[PDB]
Amino acid sequence: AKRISILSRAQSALNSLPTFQLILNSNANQI
Amino acid sequence: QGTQADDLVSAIQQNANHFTELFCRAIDNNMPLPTKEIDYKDDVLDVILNQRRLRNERMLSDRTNEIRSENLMDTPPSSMNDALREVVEDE
Repeated sequence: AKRISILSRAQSALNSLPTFQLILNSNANQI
Repeated sequence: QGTQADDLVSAIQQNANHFTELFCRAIDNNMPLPTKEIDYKDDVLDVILNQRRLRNERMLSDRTNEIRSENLMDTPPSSMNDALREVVEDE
């Protein structure tokens, strides 16, 4: 996302990017 | 000629330690290419710095090639070249 965000605001015409959150879902067996 | 230029002499006289590095950076910005080709009679420091410079260009080329091969947005060629240059430079 660091290299996605840099290429975006300089093309579709400071900013700090936090650590992204992993949200992960599944359809496996339900305990 | 009438244009306005700051007193660089007095600023150097009062802050020579900072202006040493300022002048070194300004010199490094516009360095002429060596007309003479490097050979086996040059100093060890010269070949070490030449290898460091070549390694720098190879790192920049490899990172530019890798990011261009990823092709994130699949999409203004000058804007994308500039943004790719900045992302390779700070990565």
